[PDB]
Amino acid sequence: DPAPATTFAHLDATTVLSRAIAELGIYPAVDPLDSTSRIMDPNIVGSEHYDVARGVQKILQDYKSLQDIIAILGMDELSEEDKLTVSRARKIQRFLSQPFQVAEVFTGHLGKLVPLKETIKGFQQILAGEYDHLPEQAFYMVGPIEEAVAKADKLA
Amino acid sequence: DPAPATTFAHLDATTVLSRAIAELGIYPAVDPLDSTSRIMDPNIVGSEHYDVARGVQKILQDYKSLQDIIAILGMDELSEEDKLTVSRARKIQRFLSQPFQVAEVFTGHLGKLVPLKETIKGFQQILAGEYDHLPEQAFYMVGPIEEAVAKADKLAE
Amino acid sequence: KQVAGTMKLELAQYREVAAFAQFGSDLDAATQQLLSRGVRLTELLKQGQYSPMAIEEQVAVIYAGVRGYLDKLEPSKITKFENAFLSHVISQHQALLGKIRTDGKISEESDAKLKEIVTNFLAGFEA
Amino acid sequence: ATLKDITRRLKSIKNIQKITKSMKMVAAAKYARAERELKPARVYLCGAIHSSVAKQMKLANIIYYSLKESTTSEQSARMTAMDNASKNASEMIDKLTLTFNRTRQAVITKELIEIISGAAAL
Ligand SMILES: CC[C@H]1O[C@]2(C)[C@H](OC(C)=O)[C@@]1(C)O[C@@H](/C=C/C=C/C=C/c1oc(=O)cc(OC)c1C)[C@@H]2O
Repeated sequence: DPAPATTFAHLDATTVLSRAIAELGIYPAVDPLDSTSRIMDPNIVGSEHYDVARGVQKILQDYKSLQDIIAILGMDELSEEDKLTVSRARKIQRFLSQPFQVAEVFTGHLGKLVPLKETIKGFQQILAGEYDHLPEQAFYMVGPIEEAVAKADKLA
Repeated sequence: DPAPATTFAHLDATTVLSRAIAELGIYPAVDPLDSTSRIMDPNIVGSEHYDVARGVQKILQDYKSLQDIIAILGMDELSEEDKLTVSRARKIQRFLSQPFQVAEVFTGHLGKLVPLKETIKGFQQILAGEYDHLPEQAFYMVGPIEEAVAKADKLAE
Repeated sequence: KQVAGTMKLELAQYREVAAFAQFGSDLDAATQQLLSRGVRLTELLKQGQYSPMAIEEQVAVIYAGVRGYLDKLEPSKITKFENAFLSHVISQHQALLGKIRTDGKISEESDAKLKEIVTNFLAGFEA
Repeated sequence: ATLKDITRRLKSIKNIQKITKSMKMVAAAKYARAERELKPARVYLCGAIHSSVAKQMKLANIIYYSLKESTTSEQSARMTAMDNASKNASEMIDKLTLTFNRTRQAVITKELIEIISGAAAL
């Protein structure tokens, strides 16, 4: 439509808020696959940044595939490989969630302003597999990976 | 269209005709799901009247929805439950037609006038599964339900 | 809210699957379940005109299917059910509704009273 | 072109897609069961099924066999088939929307131009 079309001529990125994601409890309810940016170019964010990002997404993409199989044919023809993509992806998906300081007035949970450096390191490692042993709820609503570690402590 | 559109509000009862219906040879080509009356009220015509009408309309709607789909996907996958309404619906679609006395030059059929109860009952029955044996065609261009039964036989070869 | 909330949710869930129904020649009972809750919850949302209800009555009825009581009932009867069910509690149980009303929610108590009220009515119903 | 026309097709292809999509998940299910039940048995709209036998058509220990096989092959076939059917339906829902939206826009312009045209001739 002319209104929207015209508008995109100027936009450098989109932040797609998703009801589907929220309903899973995930917050901020941003869509990791639909939300985009012009500057997501290695030539701009640098190879590292760029690669991690491109890592987060593919994995998130792959899991989406299996999502269909899992529910129907059951979660087990899954390979030593197909089982890791998931595990991680599921750790990832969560790590992508986060506590806001604006929502402290009664979220009980303290807010986190994760730094870019910490952001790439974080996901870097999950991809890497440093915390594959770590469990899901260790990553839900935390800041830097360090908190993913400590939450696990508090969670046996 | 701004005109027809603007006129609906001036009416207490509306008979909406459709070329899609007429196109099939169903005269009078009234659209059963687009025609309304302000007295279509149980408090006014009664529930037998009412329940029938509404009954007739549900099935036609139910069938409309399926039309486009079994079209492509075919009929096998349809539940007996759902393929009986395809049946009854197609039959009703017919029982709704009627030979007018002013259109013999058109239909080549003697015009029939049907009394209110003959109408209610006839449909009531179709809806009841009481004619799932007769062929649709027996239901096309006839007056009272009995002619549909008579016509079955004549059609019986 | 105490009711509206789960209803809103099973319905949305039904809506996902609805189209499948009419062709459901071999459904897992997982989804086949949501199919069922769907049609009943839907039938509960029906309503005749000129007969607006009191919030308490509404929840009482919604509770009935939402809780699962009408799941084994026939879709064709929900309309009849409700009608009579509600006629019954508006008659006999004005103290429960008065509770629900006042307490503003469904007490653990009133909750249990509804259980018996509906499980005995149902029995009545499928004579 | 007719927004109503397009809305019908798009209306209906949206359904068939979801139908079609559902039928595959089923087809996969049965086919899971089947691949297992198949294992032991060898040590003893359905695709091109009915036709394949049809064309080439012109001790029971074996009846269970051709059966136990003819179901894996069938539930296999339906699966894939319904898989492409929605794949087709999707390509269509995506295609029709575009026609819709082009028409949608065009209709609006067409009218406005008519109005403006008549206003300007006074
Ligand atoms: C449309 C949903 C998809 O969008 C995701 C990104 C995933 O898509 C792929 C590409 O990855 C997806 C399938 O699943 C969501 C996941 C939601 C997860 C919700 C987890 C909630 C949760 O998790 C916990 O571990 C503990 C919890 O409460 C105690 C709660 C509420 C994600 O955001």
